[PDB]
Amino acid sequence: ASCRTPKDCADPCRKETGCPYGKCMNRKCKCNRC
Repeated sequence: ASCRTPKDCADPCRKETGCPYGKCMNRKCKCNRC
């Protein structure tokens, strides 16, 4: 998972949790796994 923007992890997060949420760190990717 590599993002460019916060909502860019929405694609991986949609794989991770299934929800198109999340945030992108300076050079990291985060999802809102809830």
